[PDB]
Order: sequence, then C-alpha cells, then structure tokens
Amino acid sequence: KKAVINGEQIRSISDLHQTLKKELALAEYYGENLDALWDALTGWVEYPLVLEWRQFEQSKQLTENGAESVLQVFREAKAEGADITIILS
Repeated sequence: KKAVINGEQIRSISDLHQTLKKELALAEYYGENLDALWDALTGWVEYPLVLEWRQFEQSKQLTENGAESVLQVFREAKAEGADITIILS
C-alpha cells in the first residue's frame, strides 16, 4: 500500500531495487533489474500503491541517473492504468 524510499541513503541502482524489494514486499527471488520491476508491477504488487520517494535528486546523483529509469517503470505502469501515486520529495 505504502512504499518509502529515502533517496539520501541510496548508493547505487541495486540499492534501489533492494529497497523496493523490501518496501513493496517483492518476491524472494525478485530479479533487481528494470524488467523484473515491470513484471513485479504487472503480476505481484497489490494496488492501490503509494510510492513516496524522498530526496529524489540525491538518489539521482548517486545512481548516475539510474533512479530516473526505475521511476520510468512506475510511470509506465501508471500510464497503462495501474493505480499508483508517486510522491517526489
């Protein structure tokens, strides 16, 4: 229902995936890559979903903009109709 990312604590793309793994209660063998993220959104996660992403710009610098691609996956599921709310602090 509610997943939180403290971007200040992010140090890489995998950190993001593993945080997401914990915050969204993803599958034990979740793949930690952009494709696994799409698959978990379409066939694992329960909606309504609120994803609060704090200090987004900081996580952006610390992942060589990788956070932007992870964010695109959520926006894509949203464009396709998924009930997701993203809060970018």
